[PDB]
Parts: sequence; C-alpha cells; structure tokens
Amino acid sequence: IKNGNDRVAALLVKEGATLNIENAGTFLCTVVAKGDSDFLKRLLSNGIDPNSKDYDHRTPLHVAASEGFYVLAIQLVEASANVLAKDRWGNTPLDEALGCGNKMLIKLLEDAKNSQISS
Amino acid sequence: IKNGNDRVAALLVKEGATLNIENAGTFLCTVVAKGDSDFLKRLLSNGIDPNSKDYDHRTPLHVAASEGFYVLAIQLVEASANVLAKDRWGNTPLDEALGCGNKMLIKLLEDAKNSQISS
Amino acid sequence: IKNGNDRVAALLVKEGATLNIENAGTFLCTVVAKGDSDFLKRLLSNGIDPNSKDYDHRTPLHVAASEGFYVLAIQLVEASANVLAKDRWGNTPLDEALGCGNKMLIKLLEDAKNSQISS
Repeated sequence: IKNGNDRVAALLVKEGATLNIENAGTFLCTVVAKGDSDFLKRLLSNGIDPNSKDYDHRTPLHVAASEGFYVLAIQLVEASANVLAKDRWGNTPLDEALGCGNKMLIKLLEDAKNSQISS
Repeated sequence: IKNGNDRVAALLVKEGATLNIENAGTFLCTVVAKGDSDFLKRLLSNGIDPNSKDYDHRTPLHVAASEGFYVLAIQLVEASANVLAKDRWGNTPLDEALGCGNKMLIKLLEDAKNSQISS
Repeated sequence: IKNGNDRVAALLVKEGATLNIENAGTFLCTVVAKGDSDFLKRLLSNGIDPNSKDYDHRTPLHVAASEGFYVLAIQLVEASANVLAKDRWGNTPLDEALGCGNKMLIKLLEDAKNSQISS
C-alpha cells in the first residue's frame, strides 16, 4: 500500500489478507493530519475500521473536522463512519466541525447527521 | 505520472523531460474537480505552470476556492501561484473564496494576499 | 532502549548521540496508555524533551492526568515540562486532573503545578 503497489495489493486481498496495525486509532488520525488522500483511500478499501478510537477516544472524523479538510472527509462519510460519536470530554464530530466554522462542511455534516438519523 | 511510477518519472526529468499537453489550463482544473491530491502533487513536481488559464480565463485557483478544497489550496500556492488574478467577468481568487464562505480558507487567502502584496 | 539494554545506550550517548524521532509528541503520549513505566523511565535518561505534543496539541501530562496515574505522573512531573498548557480543546492539564478525581494524586499534581508555576 505505501510503496504505490496497488496492483499487487489486489492479489493479496483476493487470496485473503488483512493488515494488522497497532495504535490503529491514532495511526489513521496521523495520516489525516498529514493531508494525503490517495494513501488514505487505498487503505480504506482494505477493510480498516473508520471508527477506530485513539488513546484519547478520538475518531478520525474529529481530525478532519478540526482541520477543516473537506475532501478527506468525503471518503470517511462514504465508509458508513459514525457521526454521532463523542470526544474524551464530549463533543460530536458535527458539533466540532460547526464549532470551528465551515459553511460548506456544515451542509455535509448536516447530511451525514440526517443519514445517521434516518439510519 | 498517471500510473504513479514516480521512480521512473524522476529518472526522465534528470535525463531531460517535460509535460507537452494541449489545453494545460483546462486539464489542470478538471483534475482539481476530481479531488485527487497525489496525482495533482506529482504534476507540479515536473514544473507545470499552476497559473495556466482555461478557455474561459480560469486559473486552477478559482476551481479549488469555489469548491472548497483546503488541502489542494496549500499545494497550489506552494508553487508561487498568482493570487491576484481575475475571472472572465472579473473576480479575484480570494474574493471568490470569500464569496463562497470559509473562515479557514479566508485566513489562508489573506496570507496569500499578504504574500502577493509583499512580493 | 526497546531491548532493555542501557549499556549500549550509555556508550552511544557518550559519543554524541541524539534521540530524534518523527512525531515525537504522538509517541510520547501513547506509551503511557500501555503503562510501560520501565520503558518510560529509561526514556528520560537520554535527554529527550518531554514537552512535545501530538496533533491535538496534547502533552503527555494531559493524557496522564486523564488516565489517572500516580507513579507515572510523578516521573513526568519531575521532568519539569510546563505546568498548564492550553490544548486544542482549550482545557488546561491542571483542570483535567481535577476533573478526573484522584484526590490522593490531585493534591500532588496541584503541588507540582504550583511549584512549576512558582519557578
């Protein structure tokens, strides 16, 4: 995945494979902080849990919402990631995005909240 | 570049190579609308002009600002892209970003405008 | 250090060895989650700065106070790395320690914070 061998990774999952990551809660969050999109997208298709919680109970949705990243949150909401979660002190990912201030992200967060409400 | 073989892509640059495409301004903004970042990043590594204008006098800055790609905005301005340009009818990229409404992008646009003012 | 052999580490640092690691703030706060006191105790012997912060600008003091540790907090307090630093959530580590509880360790943390504030 890391070295751009997406073609090779197709055979491994076809024959049966799954990456195992220690500190997966913060490993996903660190990638979000980096800003790379292709690397994040490729690992998401491998079955990694988008709702992985770090040591401080922080889903990767918070990092994208806090940093204001828009495209990086499109894949996350496309993987049926939870949007009604809470932080260590208690903060919804939609509320965190609204707290920072982003009109474009507010509509996307509202649609995600509506989808979660509809279930 | 398209296949991601940056190992061979950098080899041709050292031996002497460049991107020879038609309608550079139109090609760049279409990639921005797609949202891919790694492919966009590798394009700028070859020295492509980030201020190439499309058929309607639209720099790639307008597309990123209008849509709201915050991560792509940093990459575009990292190549000394012009920020005081105008659209066909007349609209600065900072004004276009401000018109859509984005507090995070406004600060980034203001810093870009300050850098252009400082020159 | 990971292999528990400090004899080599003492010789290496004597020759002018510097402990530099990528995203040191993230690594310095995930260790306290596992409770590896022995690994952390020898970590401070190499002069690595314990004031580093993760992507959320949370020092290891913040997570240690949230985790509710007494022995681990004592060692980190002795390092004298800040007293009350604002995080992304805006909560001071002293407030987090008081909110968590542990009056046996809260008083020690408050006394350590008061000593650091006095200096």
